[PDB]
Amino acid sequence: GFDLSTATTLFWRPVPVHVKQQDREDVLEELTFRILTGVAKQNHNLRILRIHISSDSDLFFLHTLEVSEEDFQSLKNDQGILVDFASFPGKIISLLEKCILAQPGDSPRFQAVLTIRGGESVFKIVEINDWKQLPHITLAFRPGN
Amino acid sequence: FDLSTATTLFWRPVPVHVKQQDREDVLEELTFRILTGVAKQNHNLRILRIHISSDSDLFFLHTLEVSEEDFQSLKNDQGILVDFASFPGKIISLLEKCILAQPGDSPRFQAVLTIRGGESVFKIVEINDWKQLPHITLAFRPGN
Repeated sequence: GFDLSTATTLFWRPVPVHVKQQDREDVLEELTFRILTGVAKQNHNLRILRIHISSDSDLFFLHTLEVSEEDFQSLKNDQGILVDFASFPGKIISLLEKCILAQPGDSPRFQAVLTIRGGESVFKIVEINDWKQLPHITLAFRPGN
Repeated sequence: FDLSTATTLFWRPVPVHVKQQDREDVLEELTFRILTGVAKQNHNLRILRIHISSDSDLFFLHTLEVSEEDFQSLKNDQGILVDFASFPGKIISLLEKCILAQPGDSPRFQAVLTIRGGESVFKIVEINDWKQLPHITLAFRPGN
């Protein structure tokens, strides 16, 4: 992807995720999330947000999202995001924490979901209330690093 | 839609943020009517009808009809967990939250009607510190 210089890791923690895939059992497992911000020198110092999902018991379980400042403009509209690119990672971190802290008896309840598909996977954090699954964020990840 | 087998569940004004093209966002009271009934041609076919109108503009008119079969795709796309019979009740609950909303609320519930080419998309969103959480999104056609 982007060669990040001055890259800074903002978040590096395990998160409980409901991993869904067609034809397979749903598995609830801890996945490692790393959120990095950086400047792409090969691309006129564009700011990049990188999120990497990995498993410490499967070296081939690898999912990566990269969002540049330019990618964010479309993301912001599609997802109804109201803050700027700089403030976006903090909001994601807050959502991940709600998933980490979620208890089985919660109402409403937050959960992280990763649906694995062909050459792509969709990560979402949803708030489940009495009558629907309310999506707080939906993000597309590509396989690998 | 059969105007005889129909039952009106809700018929009152609601504050709505109307977004149109080439005009400034307007906050105005629009009248919402929610009806349940059956199709004229097929009595076994249950339908939900929503009508939006203005008490000041005789021509501001938007109508939605959702059949029970249409609900299945709607249900999947929007992650709705209740059945067709229970759906209108949830919409009414959301409208009520929009009615009771105060400008300083956090989060704030608001109803939004976006008009495009004269056709529209209605939604109720919950607005927090960083995004609009869509509780429902519905497409309306001009007229009655």
